[PDB]
Amino acid sequence: NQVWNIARKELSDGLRNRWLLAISLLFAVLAVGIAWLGAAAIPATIASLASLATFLMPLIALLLAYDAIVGEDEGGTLMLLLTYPLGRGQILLGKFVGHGLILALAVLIGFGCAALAIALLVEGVELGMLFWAFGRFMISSTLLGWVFLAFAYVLSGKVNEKSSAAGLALGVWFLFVLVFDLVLLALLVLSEGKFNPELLPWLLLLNPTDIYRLINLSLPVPAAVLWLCLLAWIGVSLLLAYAIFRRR
Amino acid sequence: NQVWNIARKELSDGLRNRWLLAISLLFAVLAVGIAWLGAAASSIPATIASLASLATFLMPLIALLLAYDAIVGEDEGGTLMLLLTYPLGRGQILLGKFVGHGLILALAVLIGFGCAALAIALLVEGVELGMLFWAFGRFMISSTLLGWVFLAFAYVLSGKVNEKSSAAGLALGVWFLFVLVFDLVLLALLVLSEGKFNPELLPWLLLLNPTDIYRLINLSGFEGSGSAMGVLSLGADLPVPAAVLWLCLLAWIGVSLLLAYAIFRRR
Amino acid sequence: APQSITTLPLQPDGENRWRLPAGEYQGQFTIEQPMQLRCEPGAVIQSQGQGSSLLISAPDVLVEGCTLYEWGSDLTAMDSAVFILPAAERAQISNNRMRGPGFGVFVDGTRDVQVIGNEIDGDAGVRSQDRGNGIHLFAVSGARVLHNHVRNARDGIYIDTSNGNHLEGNVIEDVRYGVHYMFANENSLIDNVTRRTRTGYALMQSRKLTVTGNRSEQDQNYGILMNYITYSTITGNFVSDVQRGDTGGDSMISGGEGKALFIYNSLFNTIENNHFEKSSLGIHLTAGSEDNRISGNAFVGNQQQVKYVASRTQEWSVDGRGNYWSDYLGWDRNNDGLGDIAYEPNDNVDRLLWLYPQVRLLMNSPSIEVLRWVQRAFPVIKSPGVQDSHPLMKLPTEKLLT
Amino acid sequence: NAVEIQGVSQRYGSMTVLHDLNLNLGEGEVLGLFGHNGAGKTTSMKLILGLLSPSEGQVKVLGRAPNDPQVRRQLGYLPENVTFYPQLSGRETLRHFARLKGAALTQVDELLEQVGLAHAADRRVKTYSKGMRQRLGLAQALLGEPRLLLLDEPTVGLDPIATQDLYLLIDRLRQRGTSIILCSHVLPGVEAHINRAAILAKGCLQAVGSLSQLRAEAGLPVRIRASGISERDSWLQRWTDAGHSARGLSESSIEVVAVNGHKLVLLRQLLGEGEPEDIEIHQPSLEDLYRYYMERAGDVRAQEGRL
Amino acid sequence: NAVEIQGVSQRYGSMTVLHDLNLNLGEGEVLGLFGHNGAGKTTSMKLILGLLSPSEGQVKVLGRAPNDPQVRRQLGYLPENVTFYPQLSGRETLRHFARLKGAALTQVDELLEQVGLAHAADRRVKTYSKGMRQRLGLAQALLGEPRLLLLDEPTVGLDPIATQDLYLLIDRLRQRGTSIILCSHVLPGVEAHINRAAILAKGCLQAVGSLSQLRAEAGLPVRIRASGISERDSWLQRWTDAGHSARGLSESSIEVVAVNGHKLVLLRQLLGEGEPEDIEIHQPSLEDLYRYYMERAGDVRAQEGRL
Ligand SMILES: [Mg+2]
Repeated sequence: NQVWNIARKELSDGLRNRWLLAISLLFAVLAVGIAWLGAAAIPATIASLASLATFLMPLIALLLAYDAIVGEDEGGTLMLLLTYPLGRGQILLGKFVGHGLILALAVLIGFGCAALAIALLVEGVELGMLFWAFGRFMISSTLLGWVFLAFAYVLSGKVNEKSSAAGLALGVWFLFVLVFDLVLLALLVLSEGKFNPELLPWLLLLNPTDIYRLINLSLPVPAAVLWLCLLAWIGVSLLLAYAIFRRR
Repeated sequence: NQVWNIARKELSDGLRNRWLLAISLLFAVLAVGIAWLGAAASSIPATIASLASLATFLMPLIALLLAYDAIVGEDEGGTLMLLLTYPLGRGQILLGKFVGHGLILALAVLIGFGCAALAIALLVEGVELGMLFWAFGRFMISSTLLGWVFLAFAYVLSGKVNEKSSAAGLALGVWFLFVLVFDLVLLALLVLSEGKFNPELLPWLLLLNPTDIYRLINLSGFEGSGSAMGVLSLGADLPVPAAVLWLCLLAWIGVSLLLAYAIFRRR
Repeated sequence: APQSITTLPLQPDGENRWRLPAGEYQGQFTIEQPMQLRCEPGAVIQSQGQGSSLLISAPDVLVEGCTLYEWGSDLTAMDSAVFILPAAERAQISNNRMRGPGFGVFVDGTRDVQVIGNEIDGDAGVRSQDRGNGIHLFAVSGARVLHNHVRNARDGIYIDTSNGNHLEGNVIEDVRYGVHYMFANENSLIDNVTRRTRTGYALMQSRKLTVTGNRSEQDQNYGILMNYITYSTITGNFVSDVQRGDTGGDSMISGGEGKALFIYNSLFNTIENNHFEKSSLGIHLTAGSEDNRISGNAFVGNQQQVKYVASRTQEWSVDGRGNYWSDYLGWDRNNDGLGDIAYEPNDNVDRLLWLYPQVRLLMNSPSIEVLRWVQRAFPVIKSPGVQDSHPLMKLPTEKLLT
Repeated sequence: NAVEIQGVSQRYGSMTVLHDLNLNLGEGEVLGLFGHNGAGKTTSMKLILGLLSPSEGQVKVLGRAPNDPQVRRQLGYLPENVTFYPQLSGRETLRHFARLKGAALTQVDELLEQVGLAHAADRRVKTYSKGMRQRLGLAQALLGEPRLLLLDEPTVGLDPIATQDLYLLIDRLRQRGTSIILCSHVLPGVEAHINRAAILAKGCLQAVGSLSQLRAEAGLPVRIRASGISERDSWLQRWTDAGHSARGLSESSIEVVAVNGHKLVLLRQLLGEGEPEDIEIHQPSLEDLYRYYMERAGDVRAQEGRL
Repeated sequence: NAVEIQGVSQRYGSMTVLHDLNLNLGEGEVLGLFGHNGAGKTTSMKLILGLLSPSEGQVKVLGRAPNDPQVRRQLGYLPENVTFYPQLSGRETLRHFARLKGAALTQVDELLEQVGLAHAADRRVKTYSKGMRQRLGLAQALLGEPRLLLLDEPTVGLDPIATQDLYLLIDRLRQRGTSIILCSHVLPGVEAHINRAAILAKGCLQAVGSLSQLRAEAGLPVRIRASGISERDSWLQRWTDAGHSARGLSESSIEVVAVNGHKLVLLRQLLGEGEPEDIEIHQPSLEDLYRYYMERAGDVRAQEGRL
C-alpha cells in the first residue's frame, strides 16, 4: 500500500524540523514543571495539564502541516507526485498518517515524562487510577491534535503561497483556542436577556478544544457522544480537506 | 546623502507590509481601549502602567516584524550582493536601514499614543491638558527608544544567521526572552529565594532588560500602589536617578547597534 | 412530680448540705429550698420519660454529682433535665451526667447560674429536629457555663438575649449547631471546641461580644457564621476543614459548599490572629458587611480564600500589618515580617464564576488562563477588590495547631 | 508510438488555451516543445501526463489512457525549478521515490552513481546547489525502466561538462528505445540533440518536423563559405546569374549565400570540380527558425535593438 | 583598458583558490569567463567589483582603484539569481537604484521602454516571473551610462526571442565603447557574441583568446551531421572502419567526427555516393573546446553515459 510509503517520508521529514523539536522539547519541560508544582508543591494537576496541552498541541499540529500541501506546490514536488502511481486521496491520507504518528509520539515524550514525574514523586499516588486517567489523557490529546492536523490540510489546500498559509494557520489557532471561548464569555456577561444559558452545553460541541476539556472533567451529555463528536470533527474536516485537494 | 536614499526605500517598503498594519492598528485600537476603560473607572496610575505594558508587548513586536529580514532577507534575496557594488559602504546600508525602519516605529507609536490622547482629552472631562501632554510626550519619546532597541537587536540577529527561516526563530526567541521570560526568571529568582539571594544586586538586574528600563521610566511620577508594579517594585531600591535611565536606554541602542555593525562588517 | 426531700438524703454537714447515696431513683424532682445536695457516683436518678426531671425554684442550690437518665421530650412544655426558675438565682450544676431526649439544662431569667463540667449526651435516633437543646440559656445576666461536654443534642448551646456570661472550655460534638447566639449583647466565649457540626458558631444579631481561642474541627458548611454582630472581637479562633454538606432543616441558613467564616451584615468588629484552614471557602464577605479591621489571620490551604462579590475596594491591613496567605507568591527584600508586594486574592474571572455558574464549564480553557494573566499585566481591567498591602510572610498562629 | 495526440483543444473558461494541437511522437525520437511561457508549452506537457484532460480530443500515452497506473510506472518526469524536501537526505529522497514508482531498492545506488551524486549523497538537500538538485531530479526520472521522459528545463545551473554528459545519457536512451521529450528555453545546446522539433506559438501549433524539414520549409539563407578557391572570377559570377551574392574575399576565398532549396546543387558544384579547399557551411540555427515562426504567425519584431 | 588584472594570487585559508591569473580586457571587447561551479569563476568575478580584497595582486578597473566610488558610478552588475523586493513596485525599485548610483531620474523611464517592461511596470515584484526579474535586473545594470558591465547568466528563465534580442543590446553597448564580461554556464549559445573567452578551472587560468585562437591552439575535429542518408549500416560499417567515430541520430541520419585533414576527401564520399537531403558541417564549438581544456588539466570524462 502506497499510503504508508508516503507516511514513512513524513516521519523522517517531520522529526528533523527544528521548529517542531523546539516546541516539543518546550512541551515536555512544561509538562514536568506543572507536575513539579503539583506534587512537590491528581485531578487538580490533570486539569492544569489539560490547559497546557490545549495551548501547544494545536500549535504542534499547525507547525507540522501548514505547509503540507502548499509547501509541496511551492517546492514543485506536488506536481511531480501526481505523475506517480498515486491518487490524490493517498497523498493526503498518507500525510495524515505520517503527520499523525509524529504528535502521537510527541505526547509520549510530552506526557511520558509527566507521568514519570507523578508516579515517582508522590510515593503513594495509587497508580491504578493513573493508568486509566492518563490512558484517557494521551488518547484524547492525540485526537485533539488530529483535528488541527486536519484543519491544517484544509487551509493549506486553499491558499497558493506558503506565506499566506502561516497567516491563516495563526488565524485558525487564535480563533479556535482563545477567541471562541472569549466570545462565549462575552455572550454570557454582557447578554442575559437574549442568551439562554441552558443552550450553552450544546455550543461547547462546536469547538474541538472544548470537547477535549469535557473528556478530562470526568455535564448533561454523556462521555460517548463527546468521543463520537471529536471523531466526527476529524472525519468531516478530512473529508473537507479531500474535497479541496481535488480542486487544485 | 546615501543614508537617506536607502532610508526612503524602507519607509516605502515597511508601510506596504500588511502584517505591520494589522498589528499597528491593533496598537491603536488597544491604546484607545485601555484609555477608554481608564475613563469609566474615574484611576490615573493604572492607565500609565497598562499603556507601558501594552507597548511592552507590541513595540518590540513591530520592531522585530520589520527588521528580522533586513540583512539576511536581502542576502538570500540576492539584492545585498548587488548593493555592495553600488557607491556605498556597509555602514551606510545599515544606518540607512535603521533610519528607515526607525521612522516607521516613530509613526506607528505616534498613531497609537496620538489617538490615545484624543481618547482622553475628549473623554475625561476636566483633565489637565498640560499633564496629559507631558505624560504622553514621555510615552512617545521613550516607546520609540524601546522600539529602537529591538530594532537594533534585529540587525544583530539577522547578520549572524544565513537563512531567513532561522532568523524568524531567533526573532521569536528574543521577543520571548526579553518581554515575558526575563520578567518571570527574575520573579522566580525572588520567590524561590524569598528575597534573600542578594538584597542589593537584584534591583540592578532590571538594567539588563530594556523592557524593564522602559517601564521604570514611565512609572516615575505615577507610582501609587506596588501591586500594579509587581516585579517592577524593585525600582524604588535603585539609587540611580531618572536622567541616567534615559541614558541607560540610549546605551542599549548604541551598544547593540555597534555590535550590529561589527557583525555586518565581517559578513 | 415528687420533690427532692422525698428521697433519702444523708446529710454530711449541717449547712443545708445533703448527700444522696448510691442507688437508683424515679420520677421528676423539685427543689423548693436552698439545699446544696451532693451525690455519690452511683446515684442514677432515672426518670420515666416525662416531665422536667430536676426542677429548681430556690436560690443558691449546688447540685453536684448526679447522674440523670430519661426525662421527657415535650419541647413545648420544656421537659428539661434541670429546669431553673428566675427566682433560683446563683445555682451551681457541677459534674453531672445526663441522657434524655429533651433539654439538658434549661435556664431562664436567672443570674449567676453556674453550669460546670457536665456531660450531656442528648439522643441517638431523633433526626436533630426534636432532640432539645444541650445548654439552653434564656436571658441570663452573670452566668458561668464552663468545661461541659454536650453531645448529640439539637443546636448545642442555645443562648437567647443573655447579656453577660462566659462559655469557657466546653466540648461540643456531633450536634446541629455548636453555639447559637440570639441578641446576646456584651457576651464572651473562650476556648470552646466544636466537632462535626452542621454550623460551628451561630452568631445572630448579638453585639459587642468576645469570641476567642475557639476551635472548629471538621464542621459542615459554616465554620463561624456571624449575622449582624457589631463591635465584636474575633481573636485566635481556629476553624479547620469546613466540608460541604447540609444542615437538614435549612431554617435560618442554607446549605453550603463549606465556608470557614461567613460575615453577614457585621459592620464593626476586629478579626485578628485567626486560622482558617483547609476549607472550600476561607472567608465569605457579603456586600453589606464592609470596613472592619481584619488583620493578622492565616488563610492557609483553602481552595478559595476570599469570596467578595462586590466592586468596592477593601483594604485588609490595619497599621500596615496584614494577613498570612498560603498562595502568596511574594518576596521580602527589606527584612521585616511583611511581604513587599500587595496580594489580590480575587481576579475579575474569579468573580464571573460566582456571578454565573455556567462559566465552570469554561474554567479550564486557555483563554481563561489568558484572562488570568491579562489582569496581571494590565491593571486597568482589574476590578477594585479585597487586596491587602503588606501581607505576612510566616504563620502568625504557630500555637493554634496543637 | 509513444504519444499520439489526435486533435485536442484544451480550454479553461471561454478562451481556448491550446487550439487543435495534433502531435505524433515516435518511439525512438527525441522531441522538443518550444514556445513562450504562456499556455503554449506547459499545458501540452500536462495533457501528456494525467494532470489534465482534453476538452475536445484524446491523447494516447503508449497506446493507453494517460492516467492508468500501468502507464505511470514506466514514465519519468522532471519539472522546472523543483526543490525537494530540504531536511531529508539525497539517498533517502530517492529511496522514498523508489517505493512509490515500484522500482527496486537495488536500482537506487546505481542511479546515485549514474548522475554522479555519490559524493554528495547522505547529506541534506538544503546544502545542495541548483545544479546539484537537477542531478537528483534527473535520477528519479530514470527509476524503473522509463519508456517515456518529459524533461522540462533539465540543464539549468549544471556544469557545461555535466550538460554535455547529460546528452550522452540521453542518446543512450533514445538508442535503447525510450522516446523522450525536451522542453527547454535555451535553443543552442538542445539543437544538436533534438531529433524533430515542435515549435509552437501562443495559441496554435506552428511547425513540426526534422531540422532538415524546417529549413527546407522556412526559406532562409545559408553561409556557404569556401576558402582556397581557384581562379576566383568566373567562379564568382556563376552564382550571380544563379541568384546568389558571391563575396570576393581576398585570401582566395568566396562566400556564397543561397536560399537552401538550391543547397545540394551548389555543394557538388563546390565539390565536383576538384578545388573546394576546406569549405564551411553555416546553417541557420534553431533560434533563427524561432525568430521566423514567431514572426510568421504570432508577433512583430522588437525595435532596432530593444530587448 | 577596462580591466587589467595583473598577477592576482588570491588565497584565503592558505588554500590558493585563484592562483596567478594575468587577465586583460579590451576597451570594447566582450569577455566570457566560463569557469566551473567552484573557485575559478565566482572568485574572480568578485575581484573586479572591488568587494573582495586582492591578496598579493593589483586589480586596476578602468585604470583606477577597484573600490573608488567614481568607478562604481561607471559600472553595472547583474548577480546570479535575484528576487529584488517583493512588495515594491516595478518603477520604484528601479527609481531606488537611480538615486543610489546617482543617475538622473529621466533615465528610469526610457530603460523601462528599453527593457520590455512598460506593460508590467507599476506592479508588484511578487507577481513577476523569473524572466521579468531578470529583465528588471538588466535595467539596473544599464543605469547611468555604464562603461563596464558584469553579467552573470543574464538569460536564464527568459524567452528565446528575448534571449536573442538581449545580445543585440549587448552588441549595441560594444559599439558604444563599453566592455562587457559574461559569466555563463550555458556555453553553446554565448559563443556567437563574445570576442574572447577565458576558460579557467582548478583555480588557474587555463586558456584565453578569441575563438579562432583556441581552435588554432587546440586541434579539434569537425562534426559532419548528414541527414537523410541512403542506409544506416551502409556508412556506419565504413566510417567506423576508416577510424572515424560516427553515431546515429534517427532512422536515416548520421553524424561524423572527422580528423580535419580528412574532412574534405571524405565529403567526396558523401556527395558522390548516396546523396542525402541535407548536410550540416559543425565547427568545433565553445562546448567541445571547453571539454578539451578540462581534459588538458584535471578531470577525465565519464564512462558509458553517466553524469
Ligand atoms: Mg519586606
